Amino acid sequence: GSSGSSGIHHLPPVKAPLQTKKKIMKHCFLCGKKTGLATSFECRCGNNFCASHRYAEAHGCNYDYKSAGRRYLEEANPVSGPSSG
Ligand SMILES: [Zn+2]
Ligand SMILES: [Zn+2]
Repeated sequence: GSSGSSGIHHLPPVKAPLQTKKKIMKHCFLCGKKTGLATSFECRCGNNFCASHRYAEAHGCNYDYKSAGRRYLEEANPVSGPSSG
C-alpha cells in the first residue's frame, strides 16, 4: 500500500510594444506656414521661410549679404590708376 500527491502553478508572460515616433515640424518664421514636411527653404540669415517668403527681400532679410553677393551695381568715377602699364 501507498499514497501521495502534489500541486503545481503557472504564470503568464510579460511584454509591451514599446513604440517610438518623432518628426521635425518646421514652419515659415515670417508668416508661419508649414514648410518642414514640404516647401522649405533657407535664407542667408538662416531663418526658415515659405516658398513665398523664401527670398531674403520677401522678409526684409537682415543678414548683411553685401560683401558676398550683390545685385545693384554702379560705374566708378574715371580714374587713371597708374597700376597698369
Ligand atoms: Zn511665409
Ligand atoms: Zn533672411
